[PDB]
Amino acid sequence: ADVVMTQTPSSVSAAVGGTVTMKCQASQSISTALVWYQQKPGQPPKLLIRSTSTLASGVPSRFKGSGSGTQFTLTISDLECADAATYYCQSAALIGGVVFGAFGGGTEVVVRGDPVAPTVLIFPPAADQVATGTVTIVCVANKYFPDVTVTWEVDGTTQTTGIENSKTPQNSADCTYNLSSTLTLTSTQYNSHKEYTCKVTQGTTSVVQSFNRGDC
Amino acid sequence: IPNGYLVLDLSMQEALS
Amino acid sequence: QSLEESGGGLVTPGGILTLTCTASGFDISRHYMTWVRQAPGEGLEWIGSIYGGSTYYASWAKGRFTISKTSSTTVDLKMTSLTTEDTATYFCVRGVGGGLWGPGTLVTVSSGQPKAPSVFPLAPCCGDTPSSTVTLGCLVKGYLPEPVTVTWNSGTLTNGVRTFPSVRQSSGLYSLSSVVSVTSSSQPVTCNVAHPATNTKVDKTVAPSTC
Repeated sequence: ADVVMTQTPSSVSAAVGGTVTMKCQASQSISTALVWYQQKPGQPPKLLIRSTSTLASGVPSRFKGSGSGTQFTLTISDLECADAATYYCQSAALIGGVVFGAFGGGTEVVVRGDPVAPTVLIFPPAADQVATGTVTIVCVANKYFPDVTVTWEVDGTTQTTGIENSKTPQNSADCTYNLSSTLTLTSTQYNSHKEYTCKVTQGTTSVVQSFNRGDC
Repeated sequence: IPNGYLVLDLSMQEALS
Repeated sequence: QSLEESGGGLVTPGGILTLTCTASGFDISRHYMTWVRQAPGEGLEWIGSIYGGSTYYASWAKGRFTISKTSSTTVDLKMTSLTTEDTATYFCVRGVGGGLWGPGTLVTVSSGQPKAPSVFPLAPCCGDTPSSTVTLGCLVKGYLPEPVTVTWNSGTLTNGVRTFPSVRQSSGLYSLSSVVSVTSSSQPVTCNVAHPATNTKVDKTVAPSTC
């Protein structure tokens, strides 16, 4: 059977300036033939550490790799918003004519910056949507930390279907998120109700934006 | 101590290529 | 040195596809040229490697994926009996545990024909108090396969652009939105939406309200 790399935890969080650790366990001994990658959207995975503990070029010293055999650890100290990413270990060994090249399952690192409450925008459907048979209403939650929940209300009724959410990566400078939430309805459903409301909740505080179909 | 199948570190081989 | 993958696109379930990794600035023969894939939202997965004349495969890939050297600068990946489980970005890497990666090429295993996006402007409701700085956007809806490229004012407007990750609907089509904060200095503002798979480019000039 191919070597299996078990990576834990699946997600870890710390405040800016803090320290996080993650572990990679190999099902077979691989000496120090193990690397760590950092992955953010926009570019392929970036090599951080090779041969268990050797920093790759340009990688700052706050990243530290340790371990051997079947147990490996990556430690990130003095965390910065730029370190928000998903980290993967990979076996990188040739043993008995077999390449041991399996990846671990990854650890998402969330970096907790300064709290910022969202502002919220709602975008009524452009006039040419309704002819298509479906209407997609877009809500955006701007520049916020920590995470929010979004609900949609139509004439006061909470929607339970037709919602799709997409969150940007944490900002590399200030750790904030941005969120798009869309509500998709048939044209008949859209034309059958008046008020469309996007509600964004952070902790116990909510920010609401609405429009009336007939006004836009 | 080397015994059995030796482990060759391919990440090192790549870094030193 | 650099790597670039090619060959990604839409393929029908049950079909075959060949990807190519093209190297510049080094001799592939001296490295374990390695294929890695990543299904959307999932982890990295080692497929196999080629070092000179020797090939190595992950057990899950043996038989269905084949790696070969096709020139002094290229290795390929031939994949067969494709299903939706094979939808992924495919990357080539110089070395097992190496640092040089291509940008990836996207393989989408789906029965759908290529479908160009519908592009709709995003602007505040008519009759909200206007603002000199306003956030406008474009909704890019109902396309297949990924990717699309979204620019603003033909690349001349870049500061404060937020293009959200695409989301795949249960229908199998994709959608994303892009928004930007603008003053009159960027007006008129136009989103440019290019979709390689349909050879389409849509320019949508976004009025500052729905009026």
